[PDB]
Amino acid sequence: GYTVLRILPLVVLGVTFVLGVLGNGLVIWVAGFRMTRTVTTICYLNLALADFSFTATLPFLIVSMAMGEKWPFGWFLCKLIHIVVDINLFGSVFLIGFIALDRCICVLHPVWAQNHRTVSLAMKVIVGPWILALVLTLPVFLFLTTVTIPNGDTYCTFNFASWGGTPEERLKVAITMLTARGIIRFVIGFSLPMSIVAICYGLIAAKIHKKGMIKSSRPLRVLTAVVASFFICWFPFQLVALLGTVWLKEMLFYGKYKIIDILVNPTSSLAFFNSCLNPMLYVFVGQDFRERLIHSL
Amino acid sequence: LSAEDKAAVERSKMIDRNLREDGEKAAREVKLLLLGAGESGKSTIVKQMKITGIVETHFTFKDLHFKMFDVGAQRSERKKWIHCFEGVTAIIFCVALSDYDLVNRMHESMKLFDSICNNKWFTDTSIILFLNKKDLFEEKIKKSPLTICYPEYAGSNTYEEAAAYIQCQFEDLNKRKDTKEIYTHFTCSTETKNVQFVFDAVTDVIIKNNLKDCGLF
Amino acid sequence: DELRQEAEQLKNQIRDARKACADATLSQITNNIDPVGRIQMRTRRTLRGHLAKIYAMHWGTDSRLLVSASQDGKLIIWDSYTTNKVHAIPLRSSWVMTCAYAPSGNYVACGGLDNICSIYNLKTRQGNVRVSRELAGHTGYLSCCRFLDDNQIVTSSGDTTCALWDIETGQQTTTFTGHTGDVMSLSLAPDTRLFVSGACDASAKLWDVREGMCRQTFTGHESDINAICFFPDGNAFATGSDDATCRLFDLRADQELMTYSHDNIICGITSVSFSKSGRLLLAGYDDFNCNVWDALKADRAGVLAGHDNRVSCLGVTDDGMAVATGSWDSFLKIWN
Amino acid sequence: IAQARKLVQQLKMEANIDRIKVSKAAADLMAYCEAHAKEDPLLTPVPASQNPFR
Amino acid sequence: VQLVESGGGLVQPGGSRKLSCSASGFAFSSFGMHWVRQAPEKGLEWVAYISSGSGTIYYADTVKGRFTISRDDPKNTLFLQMTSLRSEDTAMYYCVRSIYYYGSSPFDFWGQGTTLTVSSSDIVMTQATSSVPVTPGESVSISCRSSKSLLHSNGNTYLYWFLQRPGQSPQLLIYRMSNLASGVPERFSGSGSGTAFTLTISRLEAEDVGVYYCMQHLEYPLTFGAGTKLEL
Amino acid sequence: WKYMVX
Ligand SMILES: CC(C)CCC[C@@H](C)[C@H]1CC[C@H]2[C@@H]3CC=C4C[C@@H](O)CC[C@]4(C)[C@H]3CC[C@]12C
Ligand SMILES: CC(C)CCC[C@@H](C)[C@H]1CC[C@H]2[C@@H]3CC=C4C[C@@H](O)CC[C@]4(C)[C@H]3CC[C@]12C
Ligand SMILES: CC(C)CCC[C@@H](C)[C@H]1CC[C@H]2[C@@H]3CC=C4C[C@@H](O)CC[C@]4(C)[C@H]3CC[C@]12C
Ligand SMILES: CC(C)CCC[C@@H](C)[C@H]1CC[C@H]2[C@@H]3CC=C4C[C@@H](O)CC[C@]4(C)[C@H]3CC[C@]12C
Ligand SMILES: CC(C)CCC[C@@H](C)[C@H]1CC[C@H]2[C@@H]3CC=C4C[C@@H](O)CC[C@]4(C)[C@H]3CC[C@]12C
Ligand SMILES: CCCCCCCCCCCCCCCC(=O)O
Ligand SMILES: CCCCCCCCCCCCCCCC(=O)O
Ligand SMILES: CCCCCCCCCCCCCCCC(=O)O
Repeated sequence: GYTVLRILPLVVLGVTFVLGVLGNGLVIWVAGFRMTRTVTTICYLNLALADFSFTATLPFLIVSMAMGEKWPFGWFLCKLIHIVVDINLFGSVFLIGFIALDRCICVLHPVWAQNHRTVSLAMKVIVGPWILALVLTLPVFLFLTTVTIPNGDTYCTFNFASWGGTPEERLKVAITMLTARGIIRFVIGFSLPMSIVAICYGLIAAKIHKKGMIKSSRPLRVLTAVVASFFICWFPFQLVALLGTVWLKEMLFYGKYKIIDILVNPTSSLAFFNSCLNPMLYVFVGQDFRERLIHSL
Repeated sequence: LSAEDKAAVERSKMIDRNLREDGEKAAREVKLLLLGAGESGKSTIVKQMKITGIVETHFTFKDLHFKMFDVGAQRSERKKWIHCFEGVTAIIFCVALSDYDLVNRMHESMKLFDSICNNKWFTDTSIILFLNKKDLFEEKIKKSPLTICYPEYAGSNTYEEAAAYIQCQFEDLNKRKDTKEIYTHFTCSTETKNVQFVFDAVTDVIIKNNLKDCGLF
Repeated sequence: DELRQEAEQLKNQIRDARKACADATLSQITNNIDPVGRIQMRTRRTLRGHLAKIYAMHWGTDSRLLVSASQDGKLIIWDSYTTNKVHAIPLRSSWVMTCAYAPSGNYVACGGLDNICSIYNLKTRQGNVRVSRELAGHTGYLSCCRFLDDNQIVTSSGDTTCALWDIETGQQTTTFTGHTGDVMSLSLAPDTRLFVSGACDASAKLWDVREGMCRQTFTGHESDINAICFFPDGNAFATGSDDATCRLFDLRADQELMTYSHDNIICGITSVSFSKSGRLLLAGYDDFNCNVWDALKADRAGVLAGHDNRVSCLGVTDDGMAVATGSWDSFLKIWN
Repeated sequence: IAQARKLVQQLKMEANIDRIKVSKAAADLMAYCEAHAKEDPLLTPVPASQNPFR
Repeated sequence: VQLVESGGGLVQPGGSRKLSCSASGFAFSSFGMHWVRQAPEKGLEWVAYISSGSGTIYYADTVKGRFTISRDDPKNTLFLQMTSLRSEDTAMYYCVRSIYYYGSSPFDFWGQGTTLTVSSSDIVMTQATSSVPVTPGESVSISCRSSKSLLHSNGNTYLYWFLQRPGQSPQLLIYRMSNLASGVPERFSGSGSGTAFTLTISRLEAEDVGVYYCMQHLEYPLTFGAGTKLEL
Repeated sequence: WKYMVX
């Protein structure tokens, strides 16, 4: 019961890694070098760049999770792997939001989406989500430090002793920074992009229903599957993360709410399983990319 | 190592940036092949557009820049130049409704329409279809029976049934109905309704092309 | 009544004469020679500058600068060795079918659905390439134009006629009116005294430039001709049609010699060119690739499949180094 | 009816042309082919020192 | 084609001055632009360069920092801002047009020049000959010694012969030693092997009387020759 | 408490 709950993130995150490497490398080769650079394929390429470097930095995390939150790798490598996975997750979610808003502009107001939507504007604007992911990697770059335990353990979570000196003084900035981490995690990482994906795909589904272009079930199935893959994966993780953010004081001072601590690994692996399914769900549904894949290989 | 051809490569990248800008500018403006069997019917609608070979007609409606390509003045074998227009958005096939009286022209328009619809280059091209000379067609229905050009058809000499029958016979000709949709419109005296129908049809074809690229359709 | 029967009798006479002179086919002769057909040619340069399908290209006599015309309204003159776009001529009418590069290197030509041969002076004292001359005398689309000199140019249009033009004058001097179908391609003999034209009547007609009368007529194909190319000797030419067969024609013999056809390909030939010696025949197909036939034995030797779409044109350099194939995937790849 | 007369005139002009032997003409064709066989960079692969394409 | 310079005159040492090269009658944005100084009774010397489209700026190593070159493409004007002017800068400044592609003839058209009087590792191009008086109607040979082998790996040996007439602007005589410029008569042969270069004039004319400048275009900075004057 | 990725 408890042991299979502990081992299930490793089981589904291994196949997340194995399918993610294949899918991301294939969608970064066939839509990176073989196809001509339009706007839709450059958004697919940049989500492939957000997702392939995510899947590349994943064996370090599965080794850390499998050992028991023990980090064998070096001091600088822990900070590097965590800033890379945080940049990649914020980039991946912001590019899911940007793809959804791009398709919203393409379907609702296609006059602007033909006139002003060009590949140069894609080049200029697509750096924006990455700069925002860099600024959102702020808590991770300088606060995260590998902690040495005299028992012999190597936990790499946080360290405030350098910043605030005495524990009593730095406890206030710790409980401030972690709840600010939770708020700026949720409000911009899930509250904004899931709402954008929801209202944008609702508006394009209402548009294609009002026009009556849906003669087959395929647009409704794919449009439903994107929202039922982005909501069934990130919301079990984000709800646990935000209940942990609010119940941080009870965990740090009283140490009572231990349900959130054990439940973060299956929900985190389920949130990574969206990244496992993003290349197929976004790019492989298109028949042009399928024909380009068969022509290439 | 490159001595002074570093400047030649700087020239190549400079004119290549100008090629990228010209390509974005030319991909901005929507292209529309304008076919038909008679010159007068196409001249009637192209004189209603907003103000020797092919005739390019560049206009703009609701911040959308259209390029009509009238080719029918040129008389040559159609199969050798038809594949130029593979990446076109829409084919406005104009046809006058009064052509069946003179000589047989309605069957020639049917042959041209079946040839452009079952052409292997236009499997994705959703076409517009104009039915010109509406008042002249009303006068031809009042004077002459329509059963001369259609031996199979039997019905009253009224505009509402006969025009819908001609529209159904033109819409029935395409073999592939999944991809391309034959928008059809009756030509009016006012240019606003014609340009508005072209804008609505081309807007629907743009949205279908964008969802084909995204992968919903 | 009488005149059509006289034409049939003269056609039967010339057919019986060119059958009576045919006693040994070239396949009977070529069994002794060593087959050295089997080659492999990798792509060395991929010229990435076009945003639309490339309809035609031509090679300069210096064999570094090659013109390339595509549907984006751009006639880009490339440098082959260094992959540099030397010039990018904008087009008044973007709908082109053809382009040419003068033997001196001073001029390029262009033409298409606007049925107007526009000639662009390159080497001018200003920076930009200007329209040197604008030749408007054809009713149908141009399909292939070739510079005889800097002053004379032949064209072949869709108004059933070819035309010798004087460029500085601006009007057509000679009109060639022998074909019944639309004339798809031209190719000049290396002495520039006579040329051949392939039309959609499946008939390749050999014209002479100076006189202006049809000398020879080759009617061997079943389907319409898309490509014509002289042999480097100038006494033969190959012909590529939509009948999946490209066949060599001998001028002095005045009938077919041999046919280059493979069983599995039902696709059509779009571009025909010969190598410098003429042992191997290049042939671009719309099977999204190009073939290299051993031109003496009719064995498909080389397969050049680097193109994501059907190859419109291909050209073999004057010194014979490389062969550049321009397709509809907007890529011109220089095989070697 | 002038097109038929022009076709008859073209066939009469094309009739009196010297028909040469196909064996002799194909022999001259393969003689021109073998005479320039050394100067053909597509038959014999040119080494990269002498090749401007690398 | 027309290149008109403006902004010269008597300049105090240390002062600033802007030179305007007004271009007219050619596609200005597709031409790289040079400044070439010429001291009184001395050889030519390069100053600065802007690539076509304002991409790649260059300056001579001895005047780097004081000179700021800029290009105005809609107005078709080359600006040369100058600060901390020394007594070495009193010269005629030529605004030179050039274009770089395969087969292009750079340094083809030279401006008239502007006179600016100030009150008060490089490839050396050894022009060993100062002056030789030659009777017109005789073949003339001008040698040119270069310090570095100008034969590049791609094949074209980069060396430009110029003729400057008394009271006139210099003009492109020969580019890359095997190619005559557009508008020069067919009497100027160039023959160059390695570092030795030779200009041969078959028939000498009265127009050909002037100073010949041998200029390498292999690496920046561009270096001119001392000059070979002819006297009839 | 356990570190959370995000
Ligand atoms: C292609 C797909 C199936 C690959 C999936 C990889 C799976 C099968 C691998 C990768 C990581 C592995 C786990 C690594 C560590 C442990 C801890 C150990 O105490 C129990 C076994 C267990 C849990 C392994 C089980 C198998 C495992 C989960
Ligand atoms: C297939 C991809 C994901 C790589 C999977 C690598 C897995 C199978 C390997 C690599 C590192 C290995 C771990 C290395 C160290 C330990 C600590 C030990 O006390 C228990 C086994 C355990 C936890 C190993 C389990 C298996 C392991 C996790
Ligand atoms: C936020 C980052 C990703 C940059 C994205 C900018 C987008 C969201 C902004 C900038 C330009 C804006 C467009 C400006 C003009 C118009 C025309 C109007 O009739 C419809 C809305 C529309 C089409 C706007 C939609 C939103 C828009 C496309
Ligand atoms: C708060 C809202 C906007 C979030 C988005 C809700 C989405 C999931 C809802 C809102 C509008 C809904 C659409 C409204 C109308 C139709 C037409 C019906 O015949 C098929 C379902 C379909 C296409 C619905 C699919 C689901 C839908 C797109
Ligand atoms: C359907 C809506 C409510 C979903 C909203 C998701 C997030 C924003 C929800 C899910 C769980 C919710 C929390 C549930 C429990 C508590 C503890 C209580 O002492 C204060 C409110 C608070 C903190 C709620 C605030 C909002 C909350 C964190
Ligand atoms: C909490 C998130 C709120 C976000 C609200 C705005 C989201 C983007 C809306 C897309 C509109 C695209 C352009 C529509 C133009 C039109 O209405 O015709
Ligand atoms: C919301 C519950 C889950 C719904 C899952 C929906 C998955 C949709 C998959 C669409 C596949 C389209 C296949 C296209 C085949 C073709 O074009 O040949
Ligand atoms: C639970 C939602 C799952 C949605 C999965 C969507 C991704 C589909 C991947 C491509 C499937 C292509 C099927 C081709 C079938 C065939 O060729 O016979």
